[PDB]
Amino acid sequence: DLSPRPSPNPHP
Amino acid sequence: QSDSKIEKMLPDGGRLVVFPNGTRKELSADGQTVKVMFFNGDVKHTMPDQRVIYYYAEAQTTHITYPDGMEVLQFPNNQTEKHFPDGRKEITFPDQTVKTLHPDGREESVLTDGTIIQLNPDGSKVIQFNTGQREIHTADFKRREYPDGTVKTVYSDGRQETQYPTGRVRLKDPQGKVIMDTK
Repeated sequence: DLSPRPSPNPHP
Repeated sequence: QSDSKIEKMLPDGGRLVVFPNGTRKELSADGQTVKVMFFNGDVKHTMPDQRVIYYYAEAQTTHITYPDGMEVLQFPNNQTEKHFPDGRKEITFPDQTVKTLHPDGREESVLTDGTIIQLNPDGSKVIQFNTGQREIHTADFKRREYPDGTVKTVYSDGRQETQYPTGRVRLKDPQGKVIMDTK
């Protein structure tokens, strides 16, 4: 893949 | 995709590969271990024990993927989330409450005292206490079930029904006046 993973979001 | 790639050779026989987009990859001599250092600061290490460990530089978060499919994310605020392959998620908040989100839309929290709260997708709640007491909340009333079999319900208009363990039912108006009694 070579590309970064999308930034993740915590649950509120 | 990438063609304009550069490989170098480590004294141990491992490889370093540098990609035009800035990504660097380190492969051990046996090829079995891989370290990927992305241009954005992220880091991905695959492990001997088979965990894949990913670090998000900007969000400051680590993300472990385990061999059974579980993913586990550890966030800067000390919150942790476990994501399961059927879509279930288990969130541990800073204050050590655990909440599970199930596929169907149920949520289920367990409090530091073991009290359990269950939030159905229709909006209704069930609380279950250590004492054996349950409360049921819907949009029309709140119902308490006691261990002795007593059930008290307060409706949204303020009328209160008690049902005694014997079966007798007393209904009171908002003011407290009995308006119905099943004797």
